[PDB]
Amino acid sequence: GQKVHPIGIRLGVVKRHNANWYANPKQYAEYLLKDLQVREFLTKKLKNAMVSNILIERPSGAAKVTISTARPGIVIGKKGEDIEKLQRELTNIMGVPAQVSINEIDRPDLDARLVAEAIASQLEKRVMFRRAMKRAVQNTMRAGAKGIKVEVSGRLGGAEIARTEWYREGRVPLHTLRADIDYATMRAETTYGTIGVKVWIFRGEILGGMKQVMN
Amino acid sequence: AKKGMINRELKREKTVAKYAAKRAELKATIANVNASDEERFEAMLKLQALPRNASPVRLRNRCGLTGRPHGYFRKFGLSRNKLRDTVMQGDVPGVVKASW
Amino acid sequence: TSPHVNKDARDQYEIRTYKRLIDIVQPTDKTVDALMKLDLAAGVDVQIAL
Amino acid sequence: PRRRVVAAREILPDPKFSSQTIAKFMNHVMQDGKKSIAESIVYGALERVQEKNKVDPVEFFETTLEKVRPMVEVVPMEVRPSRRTALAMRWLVDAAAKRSEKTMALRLAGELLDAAEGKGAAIKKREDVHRMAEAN
RNA sequence: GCAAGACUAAAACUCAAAUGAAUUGACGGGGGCCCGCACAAGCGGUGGAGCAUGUGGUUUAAUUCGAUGCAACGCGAAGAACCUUACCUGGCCUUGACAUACUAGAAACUUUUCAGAGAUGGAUUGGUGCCUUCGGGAACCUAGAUACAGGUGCUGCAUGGCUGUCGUCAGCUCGUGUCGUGAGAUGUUGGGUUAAGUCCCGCAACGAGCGCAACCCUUUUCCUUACUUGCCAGCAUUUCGGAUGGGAACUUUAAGGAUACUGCCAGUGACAAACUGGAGGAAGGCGGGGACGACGUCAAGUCAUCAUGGCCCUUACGGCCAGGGCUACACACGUGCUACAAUGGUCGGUACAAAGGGUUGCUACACAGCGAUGUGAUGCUAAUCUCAAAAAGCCGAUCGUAGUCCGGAUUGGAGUCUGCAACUCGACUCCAUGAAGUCGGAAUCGCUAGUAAUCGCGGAUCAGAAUGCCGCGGUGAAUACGUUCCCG
Repeated sequence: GQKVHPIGIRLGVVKRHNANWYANPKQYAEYLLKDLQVREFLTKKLKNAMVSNILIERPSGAAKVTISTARPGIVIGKKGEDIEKLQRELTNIMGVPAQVSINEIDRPDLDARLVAEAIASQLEKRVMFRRAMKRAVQNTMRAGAKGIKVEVSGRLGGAEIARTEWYREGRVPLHTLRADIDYATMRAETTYGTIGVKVWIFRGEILGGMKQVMN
Repeated sequence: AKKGMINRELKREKTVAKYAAKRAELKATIANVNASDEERFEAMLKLQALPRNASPVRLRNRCGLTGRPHGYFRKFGLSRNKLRDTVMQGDVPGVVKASW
Repeated sequence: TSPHVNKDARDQYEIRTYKRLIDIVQPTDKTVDALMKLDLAAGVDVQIAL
Repeated sequence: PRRRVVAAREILPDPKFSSQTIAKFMNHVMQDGKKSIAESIVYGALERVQEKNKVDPVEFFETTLEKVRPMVEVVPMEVRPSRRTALAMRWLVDAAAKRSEKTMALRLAGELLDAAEGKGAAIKKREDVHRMAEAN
């Protein structure tokens, strides 16, 4: 049947929210809409910079956007021009002064979003999907995850009838609420339509609960 | 929704915002007990002579992302589809699955 | 949850608002300036009344 | 069920007479959770029978219950004791419902007294069960 | 050969197969074992009446579109008078209401009117702004040009994403070693047991993953911290109201902890897994409820949330407006509400909740009105003020089995409020009227305990508009011998 969102089911159990601010009921809607616009704009702009996570905070009448990226040099720019331009556009969009911060990912193969992006890029570049899936799974397992599952759905190879193919090595305990499972979904736009890609990565069980996680 | 419908909503919002002040002035003048019956009567006639789009009752809440006119949820400003997607992604602060 | 027609297929969400009250009595001079020197953490809103 | 044996639900004794039989009769009389009305109905009849013959309300009720108690259902087989009492109370409330009087309590007392002499629709239905048991 | 027929016995023509044995599935109106409100035992319903609501049909200018056995029919729609709106009639526009790219000119904006149903069109005022290496630039508007925009148009049988269903069913797999020429088998079977491939034994098998369970939320007992806006045991003052000094005991509020584990005893089963009984304990064998839905099936549903391949329209299948329609009505079906009364109706007096909402809002109190409501005024950004009256309940009076002092449909006449506007087509109040209905055939539905039944209260959507939906508490039952048949 249908499965619950792995991050949604753990948002209060072992996972942290992607937005951390308080607002009164009158201002909640405006804050949320501006946050969504910021996320969409950043996703469009940083397509080729290997960006997985964006965290938005509103400490006191200002904004702080933390970008988790595997290409810190590209994101920062040659001399810091890109970050100050980004601050200008974000302040313009958000109506308050904004501070951009960079968090560098040191193990890109353990990030669910980057793997899905790479697989989708290969599918758009029309490599065979089974080779792409096996290569990505082997690369992640060598990188050191305890389990990874990759699924592709659609008109695979250009066939007139769509189908779904998946591949898994290791352990993926989806029903364990305390398991650390990264999840990602992506689209490949080919001449024959859309192909959907889903990636699950398991990185061990978190102990101590949300008290340990320090919400 | 369609671009025409979204632009219609935008135009109605602009008209309401433009005519907000005079409508309140006329309504207060109508409610004024000290004012003459004639003052209230021409106030009512002017209110009826105001443009139709100036009335707030013709505004319909639409999703801020797609423009859907059903299932609005005033608190978030999004319809149910986008609310489900964004909440399950984790971009709404404080919202979790509810059990009791 | 379904895009077209399943009335019994719904997700139930909740949001909670927590409140705390703190009283300071016999305030020293350093107390106040310390309170504005104190940092503001995201996700917590503070109101001070004198 | 299919696999398990579910225990019978023990009912508390009546707080006024300490009589599980009276409590069960009250539960049979009661409709949609209105316990106070049923308590009033039963207690009024118990006081009425006491005045119209000076007998103990509990003993007079047990004797009438044993009089209106059947012995067999329907294939003949021996009805277990709990079902005997459960069936007797149903007959005694159903037949009492159909008399003509001002209150349910007075009707209940009247037909309790009537059944104490063996005159009543409940005893007639008991004789009907006797006849159709002789049939089998 | 009496006959029926027997025996001997071809070819033309046509196809690329026809066959045997065994393997894995699937199915059987084949057989065993097992489970489930499946039946049985009970308590209430539907099918009968009036009304609400959705669908089919019919009608219409239009009655917009989708959902169709269980798994469509109070479904998308968490709320159609205009708007929404996608449909009809009529009136209008054409690089367009919206984007990018090019060329020129203007601040943008603002006042007053006129014609018109409006969209629109024509006159009419003020202002003419911000940076500047200041030769122009920043928004913003107007004029021209073409690449184009735009499409709730078609294809869910080209797709992504999302969802229903079997079904909270208990299964689904992989690596070494053995048997088989082989596909394959074994393990995963057999004996007990369990809510469960849950656990224990034997056994050419020896080992692992996803499923079950646990980790998450809530409720039941106790401890620590915290003492206001919440609390009041002891003291004091009281207008007898925690009202006031005051107290930190209790209730509560809400964070962190402790506890339950067959732990102890007895009997059984194998002597194991377990199972039955007893003490203590708030709670005893899974204490109660929620979320979480394996490998897969249905070319299941959605191109009308959105995105997307392909096809189609371009003075129209695009865009703007006023009025109408989605609310029709000889009929049929589904889901509900209210009743047919005395375990009740009406009148007077008097008790006991939980959860949730409130600044474009909720309103104490006073006055006016029979009333819905109106006016003045007070507190509240809320454990502080308010919605707010809980209702069934208890005591007293009356009605006496009648189509009634039951029932409350329909219609006539007056009104209030929201809104630019209640004719089509709103909700509520008052006076008058007082329909069917006497417990409902064949058949069929829900429920195993704080459950069914019954009583009230709140919210989302929302100017106004719930008998629907999602929640909250009050009172509080009956029956389970068992698997012989019905369904899965």
